[PDB]
Amino acid sequence: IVGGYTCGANTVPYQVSLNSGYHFCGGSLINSQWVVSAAHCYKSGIQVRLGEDNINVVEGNEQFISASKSIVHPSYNSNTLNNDIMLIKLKSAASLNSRVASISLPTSCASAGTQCLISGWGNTKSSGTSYPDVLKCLKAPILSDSSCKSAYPGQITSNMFCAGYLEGGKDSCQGDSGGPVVCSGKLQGIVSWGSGCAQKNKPGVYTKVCNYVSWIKQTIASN
Ligand SMILES: NC(=[NH2+])c1ccc2nc(C(O)(O)c3nc4ccc(C(N)=[NH2+])cc4[nH]3)[nH]c2c1
Ligand SMILES: [Ca+2]
Ligand SMILES: [Mg+2]
Ligand SMILES: [Zn+2]
Ligand SMILES: [Zn+2]
Ligand SMILES: [Zn+2]
Repeated sequence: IVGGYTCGANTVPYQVSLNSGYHFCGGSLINSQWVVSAAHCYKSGIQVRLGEDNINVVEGNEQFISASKSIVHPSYNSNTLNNDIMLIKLKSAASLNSRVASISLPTSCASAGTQCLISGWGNTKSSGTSYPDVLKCLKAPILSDSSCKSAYPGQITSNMFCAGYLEGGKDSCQGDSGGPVVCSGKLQGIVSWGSGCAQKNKPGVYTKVCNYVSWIKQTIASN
């Protein structure tokens, strides 16, 4: 997250860190047994870590659980990143508490203008590499589809939305990938892609979760 702030330990209790020997992507807990992340974060051998704040120190509120299965969206296109969402089932159900909680899926989509909270342990430098150990947060509004499409002509589909600042300076970045974009209490987006990070007129692009609620509900009930 570039231009964000330190969230504070466990202030984003539905945030997960996907680890395959090191943190490589974020995710969101939707119920005690399932996590939603991005399909471009797909790997074999994933351990999900809940209750994290400093991912390099065992501070006492973590739960490390292995995934039993991953389901990448059936229509995910790795070239365009369209339908960039994946579901991960945990081997054991997580114990939910104040520090580990699930986020709700949306009943409708959110309007341009709505402020959201984006978080993750991704890169914090636009030009450079600096990876934080504690969770970083960023509040950004959803941008109109028109400014999103002008920034990325022919690359935006109806399953994506941009959020951010056109002036640059604040954005999610690699490492934040798969993470949550929560607006008004609902998980509205998944950190998906962008052109570098925090560049002027290059906002972040997020998977539009409201278009996948029936697929998610059906998939988890049948697995
Ligand atoms: N080595 C790894 N463990 C790793 C993990 C995730 C990655 N994801 C990318 C990316 O290159 O695919 C990537 N994910 C992005 C998310 C947001 C923005 C943005 N808002 N500017 C840009 C991004 N670039 N490379 C990655 C490398
Ligand atoms: Ca920790
Ligand atoms: Mg994240
Ligand atoms: Zn990138
Ligand atoms: Zn990359
Ligand atoms: Zn990524």
